[PDB]
Amino acid sequence: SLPATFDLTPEDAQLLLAANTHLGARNVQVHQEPYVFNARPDGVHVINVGKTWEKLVLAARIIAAIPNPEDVVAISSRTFGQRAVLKFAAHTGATPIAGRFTPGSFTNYITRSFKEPRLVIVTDPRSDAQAIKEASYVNIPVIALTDLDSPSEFVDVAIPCNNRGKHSIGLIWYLLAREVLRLRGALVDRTQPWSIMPDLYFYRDP
Amino acid sequence: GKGKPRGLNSARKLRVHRRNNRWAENNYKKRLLGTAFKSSPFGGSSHAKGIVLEKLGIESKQPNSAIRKCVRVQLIKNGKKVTAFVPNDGCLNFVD
Amino acid sequence: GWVPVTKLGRLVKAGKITTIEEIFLHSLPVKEFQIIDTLLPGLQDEVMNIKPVQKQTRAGQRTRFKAVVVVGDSNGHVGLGIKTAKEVAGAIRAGIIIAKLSVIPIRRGYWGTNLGQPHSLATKTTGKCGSVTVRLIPAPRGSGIVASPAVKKLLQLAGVEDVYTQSNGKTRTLENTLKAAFVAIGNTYGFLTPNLWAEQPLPVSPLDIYSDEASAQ
Amino acid sequence: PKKRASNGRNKKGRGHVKPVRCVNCSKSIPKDKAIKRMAIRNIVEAAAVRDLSEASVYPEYALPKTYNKLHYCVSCAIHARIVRVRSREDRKNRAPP
Amino acid sequence: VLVQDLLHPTAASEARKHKLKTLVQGPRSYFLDVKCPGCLNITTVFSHAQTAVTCESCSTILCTPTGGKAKLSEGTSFRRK
Amino acid sequence: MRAKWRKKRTRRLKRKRRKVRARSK
Amino acid sequence: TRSSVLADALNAINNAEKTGKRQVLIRPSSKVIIKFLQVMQKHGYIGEFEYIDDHRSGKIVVQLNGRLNKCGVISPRFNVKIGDIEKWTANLLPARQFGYVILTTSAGIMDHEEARRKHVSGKILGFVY
Amino acid sequence: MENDKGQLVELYVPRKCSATNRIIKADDHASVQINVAKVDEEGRAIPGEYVTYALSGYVRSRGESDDSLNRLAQNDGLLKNVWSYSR
Amino acid sequence: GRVRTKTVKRASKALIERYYPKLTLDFQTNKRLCDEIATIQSKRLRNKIAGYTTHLMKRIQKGPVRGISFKLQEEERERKDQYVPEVSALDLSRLNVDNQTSDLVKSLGLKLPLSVINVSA
RNA sequence: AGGGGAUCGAAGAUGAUCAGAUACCGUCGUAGUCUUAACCAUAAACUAUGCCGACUAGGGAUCGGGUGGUGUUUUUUUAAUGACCCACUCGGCACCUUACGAGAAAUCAAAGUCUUUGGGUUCUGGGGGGAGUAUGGUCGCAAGGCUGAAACUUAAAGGAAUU
Ligand SMILES: [Mg+2]
Ligand SMILES: [Mg+2]
Ligand SMILES: [Mg+2]
Ligand SMILES: [Mg+2]
Ligand SMILES: [Mg+2]
Ligand SMILES: [Mg+2]
Repeated sequence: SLPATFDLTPEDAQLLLAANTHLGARNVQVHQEPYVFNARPDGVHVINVGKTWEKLVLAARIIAAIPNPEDVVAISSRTFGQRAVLKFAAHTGATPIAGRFTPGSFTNYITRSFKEPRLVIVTDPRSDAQAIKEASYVNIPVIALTDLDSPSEFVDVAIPCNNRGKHSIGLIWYLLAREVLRLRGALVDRTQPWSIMPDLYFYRDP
Repeated sequence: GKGKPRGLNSARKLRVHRRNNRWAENNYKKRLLGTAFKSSPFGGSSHAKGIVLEKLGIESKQPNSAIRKCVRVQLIKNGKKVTAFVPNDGCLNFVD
Repeated sequence: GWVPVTKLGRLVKAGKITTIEEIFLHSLPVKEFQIIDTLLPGLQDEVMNIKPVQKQTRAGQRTRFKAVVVVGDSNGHVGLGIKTAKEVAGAIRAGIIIAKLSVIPIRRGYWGTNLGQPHSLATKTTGKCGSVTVRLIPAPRGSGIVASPAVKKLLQLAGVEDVYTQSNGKTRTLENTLKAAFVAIGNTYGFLTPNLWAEQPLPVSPLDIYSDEASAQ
Repeated sequence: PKKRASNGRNKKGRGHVKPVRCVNCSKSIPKDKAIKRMAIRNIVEAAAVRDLSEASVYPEYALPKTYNKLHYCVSCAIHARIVRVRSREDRKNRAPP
Repeated sequence: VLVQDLLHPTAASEARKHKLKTLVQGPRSYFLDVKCPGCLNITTVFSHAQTAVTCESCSTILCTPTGGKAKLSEGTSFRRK
Repeated sequence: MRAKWRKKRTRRLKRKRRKVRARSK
Repeated sequence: TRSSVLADALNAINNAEKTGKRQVLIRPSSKVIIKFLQVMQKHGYIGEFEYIDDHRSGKIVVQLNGRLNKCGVISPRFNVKIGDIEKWTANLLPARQFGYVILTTSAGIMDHEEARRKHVSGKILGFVY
Repeated sequence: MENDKGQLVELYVPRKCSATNRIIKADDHASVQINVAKVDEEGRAIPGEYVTYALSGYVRSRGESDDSLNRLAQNDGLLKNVWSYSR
Repeated sequence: GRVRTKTVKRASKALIERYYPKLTLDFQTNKRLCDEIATIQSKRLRNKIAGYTTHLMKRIQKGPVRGISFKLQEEERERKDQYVPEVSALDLSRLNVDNQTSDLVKSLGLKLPLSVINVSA
């Protein structure tokens, strides 16, 4: 369906390999097994970045299908994805939930942090398990940045990527932001990359 | 297989099992042993007549304090002596 | 007056939904009882149980009151609300709200041939709550609702007019009996019959078609 | 009702293990049910080590250790604050400290 | 997984599985043609021979019984089938 | 009274009954 | 021991339907299992089913379309007369309109409605809906 | 269903799980509907036309929602080779 | 026993939230500000509210205080997180791979300057 | 019924405590505790969970057997057998997570595949007491075991959880 421009370019694979997004966990769960490619000695399993890129483009095709960009919710409790989710919030509509989730944000329609969105994207099904459980009450589809050990409970679209490296978390959010800009008029030509490199999606120190 | 046999040729086992287990029922035990005909003041009848032997003042069970005004009756067809209630306000002066 | 706060409320208030069947079709969660009032104006309700529940405290028992309320028109909708409150009237009023928020559809069918309008249940169905299991069996025309008075009232408010009912467990536990019966009529659309095997083109929810008038700035 | 899945002990596959006697009261205890603590003390103290160090031949010789395995019944262990009765969820934890 | 091809599993999956638990059960054992050091006679040997198989030349041991596959006598040469 | 002391009292009572039945025979 | 291979097969299919799987393996694949599955296949309750021929007794992989609610056996195979067929369909089937009691009859293994058209009766095998 | 003279008499017709064909009930609050935007030439989302899949609450509760969505998208060409029929 | 209650604390936070430019680091003029930017029904409560406000400002000057987001420290946060570390940390520094991950690039067919390296067992 | 009888120790003795203490505590101490040849046949003999068979979810560890590493130990030129490591597999004692599913709940991978009720088969229960009593039979040297009522009496007894 998608043309040849919708493929893993060498420069896209350059960023994924340089950000260690292909380094999976050492304990693969049975649901994340289709993303295992010749598990490496020293224990680390290697993620199929081609299968990752296909999932990331499909995730974008769901994100760039909600008519109103504001009621797309992107969630990252962990500090590594905190700046990535906020920059994703700035570039797109994407009302962010960075830090604590405040239980009762998808239910409990009277809270200040109440949101009633069409789609939630969480950086971690383990660290954002409250939001996923919350989404299961009000029919919210979920896209989760999943490693090979993170659970796939109520996760419709899992993106197989490393969850430990701050480079990996910032890049996947940056790549997801680029594609949803690409499938719209903000980034009219797909072959041309942005004017700003990915390192503003990375958690900085101190 | 939930206990009981399910064989198509196990009717005897199921019939004897029900026959033996029906003896745990009070009405079946009472009827088949014939306790009403044998160990009962009446002889299995609804009513029985008898001669009054004495008037009794039965102190009611707690938590009720009263006197129930019963009588001692010796049945005619048995000779068994039983206690009977006089069921209305007064009416013990009628019995004699 | 009512000011909506949810997307479903703000979109029902604008008149973009005129029937409750769309919400049932797209499984949309209902959070405001005003949505049920707007879409089902003729929703008669009868309180069915008032019992006092006591919580022991150092200075005597603190007594509240639990109200069981069933809402529903006689055309395929029922709701069941359980609510405890200090006051009897407050428990009834808040129980009416929860019963309206629990409004579900029932499937009505024919015991035999499909002559006329549906009069019974499409299939047998069972619901369980606690030890109480309520089984509902399709009945021919003129049989009436063969049920206990509590189960009968829920089914009269369902629109079904011909049913056979079988029950088990401690049926005197009224809240569990009605909840078990409410689950059985909820499961009636859960069953898949051959006349529902034909595939459908999966319609898009109204929350995206009419998404311009949701969550206004 | 049942309090513990491991009924009160560590015995699944045996039927009988062996009785051991409590140190404090000499109650017969199944060996797996007994609360067992290893007793490792210095031969002297924490404060008299220096006192023996300058009052002994063979300077800094060994400072030996005293070794003992203590077997307690349930009541003696509880009374001596060895196991310290826990909550219903916290008693499922099997970690030593 | 709720969707998989029970008629065409991967050959690696069936290799890991037990010999009785494959789609069609079959032996994982084989037969061997052994070259005894003394001469050039061929004695067919089962992989799990479970007995001290002998030729007519080296009449001591051509394989050693074990709990599983037989242990060929440390000086021989063998080929499968 | 636990069942076993009720059991012990009944067992001792039973062999008082079959001891007095021994004299009567 | 394995008393009813048909009960083993239908239990495997029920557990596969409940878990949402679209396939299930069946061992050891008797003729009754093949005949029972063909009635299911005829009425759309299952999809394809293939028979692995090992030389022992065969294996079956059935393709499940998700349209089947329950398929049990009635053990023992009670003798069913023409008048008793309606009593069995009332007890086991959810509705009068759909579902089928499967019978083994000298005319062949068939559902209860086909048994009425041929006016035959025999022993009951199971049910499907 | 329908009565004798046609005229379908049924409150509504329920959706089905695109993975397991189960009926999505009105109380199935874990069930979701996934809309994927169809893409024209030179990569635009075409706002309005979607490829839609429905996943029931049970499949997502059991964790196979990702794998089921991988299969349905691959069957419709939305994914190329991520999903494998054999394991 | 001098722990300020929620009435003092919530009013002090709400005051700094919308009046940070007007305020200072002196309670003597902070108390005067309170009467003419807020309605306090007593002088003792005003001194408590203004006193904790000055204590809040003394903490704000040396590092931020969580829960208070006035104007000035907000736009400082956008000018700081807008920083991107030059052009590095993903640009090539000369891309090292193992044999297994090099096979990904082979299986995808892509041609990149890969360098297979030996890892410890 | 013989042997043996150190220790502890129903009985018993004695010193304390206590209002009393024929209990706990202390000190002795017969039978017993050990064994041989016979009896007994009972335990909270328990997982309070019959046996056989099939299926339904994830994980790590462990015991025994096996299979494969161009693995380590014997790093001594391409380095036996055991020991260990890694990946599988069969069988076993168990465990952890979750609750598909079940349950009244506690909880449970069986206590699941149960009103959508049927894989095969054995045994047992029918409110609480009276009562495992009386009587009869049978076994036993005895203690007792197995079997096993009725009259009568009663509105609860009981299970799990909440405050
Ligand atoms: Mg207790
Ligand atoms: Mg024992
Ligand atoms: Mg016993
Ligand atoms: Mg027992
Ligand atoms: Mg074992
Ligand atoms: Mg009784």
